[PDB]
Amino acid sequence: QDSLSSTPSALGKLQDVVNQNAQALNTLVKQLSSNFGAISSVLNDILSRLCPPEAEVQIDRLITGRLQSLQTYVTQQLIRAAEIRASANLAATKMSECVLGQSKRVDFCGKGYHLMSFPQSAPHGVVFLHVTYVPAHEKNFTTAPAICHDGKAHFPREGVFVSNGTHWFVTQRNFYEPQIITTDNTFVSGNCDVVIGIVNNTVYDPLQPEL
Amino acid sequence: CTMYICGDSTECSNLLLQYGSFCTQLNRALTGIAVEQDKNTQEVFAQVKQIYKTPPIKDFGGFNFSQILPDPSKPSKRSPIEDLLFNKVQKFNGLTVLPPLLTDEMIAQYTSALLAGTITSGWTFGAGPALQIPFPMQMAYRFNGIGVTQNVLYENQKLIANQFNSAIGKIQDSLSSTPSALGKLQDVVNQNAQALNTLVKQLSSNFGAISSVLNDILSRLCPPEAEVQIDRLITGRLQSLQTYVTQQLIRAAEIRASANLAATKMSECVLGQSKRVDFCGKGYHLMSFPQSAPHGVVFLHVTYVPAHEKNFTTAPAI
Amino acid sequence: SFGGVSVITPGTNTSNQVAVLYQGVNCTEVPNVFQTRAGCLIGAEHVNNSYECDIPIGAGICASYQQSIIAYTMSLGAENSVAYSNNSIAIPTNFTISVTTEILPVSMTKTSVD
Ligand SMILES: *[C@@H]1O[C@H](CO)[C@@H](O)[C@H](O)[C@H]1NC(C)=O
Ligand SMILES: *[C@@H]1O[C@H](CO)[C@@H](O)[C@H](O)[C@H]1NC(C)=O
Ligand SMILES: *[C@@H]1O[C@H](CO)[C@@H](O)[C@H](O)[C@H]1NC(C)=O
Ligand SMILES: *[C@@H]1O[C@H](CO)[C@@H](O)[C@H](O)[C@H]1NC(C)=O
Ligand SMILES: *[C@@H]1O[C@H](CO)[C@@H](O)[C@H](O)[C@H]1NC(C)=O
Ligand SMILES: *[C@@H]1O[C@H](CO)[C@@H](O)[C@H](O)[C@H]1NC(C)=O
Ligand SMILES: *[C@@H]1O[C@H](CO)[C@@H](O)[C@H](O)[C@H]1NC(C)=O
Ligand SMILES: *[C@@H]1O[C@H](CO)[C@@H](O)[C@H](O)[C@H]1NC(C)=O
Ligand SMILES: *[C@@H]1O[C@H](CO)[C@@H](O)[C@H](O)[C@H]1NC(C)=O
Ligand SMILES: *[C@@H]1O[C@H](CO)[C@@H](O)[C@H](O)[C@H]1NC(C)=O
Repeated sequence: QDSLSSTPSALGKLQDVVNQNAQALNTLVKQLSSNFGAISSVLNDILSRLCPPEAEVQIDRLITGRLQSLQTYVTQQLIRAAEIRASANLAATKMSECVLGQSKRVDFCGKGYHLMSFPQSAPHGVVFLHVTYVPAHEKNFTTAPAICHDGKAHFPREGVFVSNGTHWFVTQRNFYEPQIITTDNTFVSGNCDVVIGIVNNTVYDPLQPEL
Repeated sequence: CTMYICGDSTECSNLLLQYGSFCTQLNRALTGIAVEQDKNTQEVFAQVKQIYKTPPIKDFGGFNFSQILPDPSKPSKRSPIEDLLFNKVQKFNGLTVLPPLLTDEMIAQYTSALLAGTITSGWTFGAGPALQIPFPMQMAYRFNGIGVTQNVLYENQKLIANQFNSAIGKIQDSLSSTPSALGKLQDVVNQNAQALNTLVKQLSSNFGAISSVLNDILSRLCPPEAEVQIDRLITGRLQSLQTYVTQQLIRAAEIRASANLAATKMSECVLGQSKRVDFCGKGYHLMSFPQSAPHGVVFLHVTYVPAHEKNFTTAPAI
Repeated sequence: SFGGVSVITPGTNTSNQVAVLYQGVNCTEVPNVFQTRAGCLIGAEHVNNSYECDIPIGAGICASYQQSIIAYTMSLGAENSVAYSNNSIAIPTNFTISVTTEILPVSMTKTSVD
């Protein structure tokens, strides 16, 4: 709200459409002031001064020019319309994929990891407010592809192995939340001889003290 | 517009004024196209917050990126592949060419930053701060992204790195041996050249006049009969220019759509791993790498393709 | 020799100072003079610094009002050497919720001409 209230250029994308259409119409009207080789741009001047054999020649010149001016206008409107249509098609897609759902498409619904979006109406257009999750305050950790325990190679089920310099933990990938490495948050595959960079650490079995 | 139609003839210039704003409209239309061309490039390549660099020591667990990374021994600082791509792909009448805002060096620099970001930090630099991760671990993440367990990557790391390195090498060999490979970019160059040459050749047209040469008319005839002959050349030359501009607007729209698609692929294939089928190559998408090319972009898509299937008996439940 | 003349300006709501670009020519043929690949730029001070592009000139050159008009090679962004190693990972300990705006055209004024 504060940004829009303090930035005159914020809505240039919509203003340009208004301006381009206004400049096309004003250009078209101004062409009515053109002689196109005729004695006068004013059709009534021709009709009031000359009789039919010489007026028709002067009128033909105005018709030729005015027809050409209108054909130019319409062609430009068709090209401009096609561009607007594509913009509308994109807006409709964003409404479906950003507003009516959560998108995994990168940078389709704002910068960062998309959470949700809200539409707002605007003159001849739509404004989307994209809400994203942006990671912050990162820290450096030592990592490993796998943990070696009892001759078995262990991999994270849902996260990544990290060391704080002395102790190994497993954490979810996008948010630091270290947990003790156990049989419940890892899985086993093969022996420790194959994986490059495997490290030695204890893997805790929660049932061990129970039985 | 005026120079094309009249050259330096004041007599023609004065006659051209009776037609109103047509020349202003045409100049405006071409200006709009030129601006869009710089916008197109920016939308595709300038998708990075910072200029990232790869580490001095290229140890990525067996994965070799030397063919896509910049070769510092060359002053252009292009990669081996980019250097190959670049090797493979009027004025006197008021027709001019304006330089791009971004130079080829600048485009290569953007491409390098995108590659460096991907190699050192995966998809994180496209969402927030660039977060470092070992490349093999990044690849393990991408295996999970296609429904393959991470231990499959780690247990076959040597094989996978070898298959990758060979596949990249084939790209270099393929381009080096296929003249038609870059037709999509060459066609744009050709179509634009054929439009400009056509426009210039129309200056040789009489359009019903005694001569195509405006000076011949002015030197031989006096004002009452010259104006009729000049009007014929103006009518034809104006029509020729209007045809040119209309075609450029239509062609520009097609290029814009292509640029829009390229920008989407940069975001969804390079700055992330896509689940959209056949959007980032054939097979299950792992990752992609951009390379710059004359008036375009080349994407190298890396995919996982299942092999050596066997028949088993199955059941819905036990 | 012939070509376009372009005037580079800040808004008139900021300054009445301008610079002039003579497109496609040498500075020696024109009659703070800088020869760009876009042509001869007169009225702007060339500097060896780099900034984000303000008013584009061409071929990597941009101009801005800094008071006087200056010309410079545009910066592509700040450099960042990522601390890559074979056993180092960076993990976020926090996050921010961000809201951004996207504006799209949907329709034109519906006109009709008799
Ligand atoms: C990570 O460590 C590197 C040194 O290896 C240092 O330059 C960088 O700033 C550290 N990053 C963080 C978030 O602490
Ligand atoms: C690592 O975490 C453990 C358990 O919280 C703690 O006792 C140890 O001091 C930490 N090591 C370092 C270097 O912070
Ligand atoms: C990581 O690199 C160091 C050298 O800097 C090497 O000694 C070590 O064995 C490597 N470890 C892995 C898993 O690549
Ligand atoms: C991990 O433990 C095994 C078994 O004691 C030992 O043979 C191996 O050398 C250890 N690895 C390292 C890096 O210490
Ligand atoms: C990467 O590949 C190139 C081309 O085959 C080779 O010359 C280079 O030595 C390789 N780099 C490493 C570190 O193996
Ligand atoms: C699967 O079995 C069919 C016969 O039922 C055979 O034709 C087919 O080639 C086998 N496919 C594979 C991969 O062995
Ligand atoms: C023009 O300048 C005034 C200050 O003198 C400022 O308040 C106003 O916002 C400016 N207008 C624009 C469009 O920048
Ligand atoms: C005109 O500029 C070019 C560089 O763009 C230079 O090589 C040439 O010598 C200049 N001509 C004169 C007369 O200075
Ligand atoms: C810019 O640097 C060049 C040398 O590369 C020097 O000759 C020139 O005087 C410098 N100009 C300014 C304004 O610093
Ligand atoms: C996360 O950042 C916010 C400020 O944006 C701060 O107030 C909060 O205490 C931080 N949370 C943690 C756990 O550091």
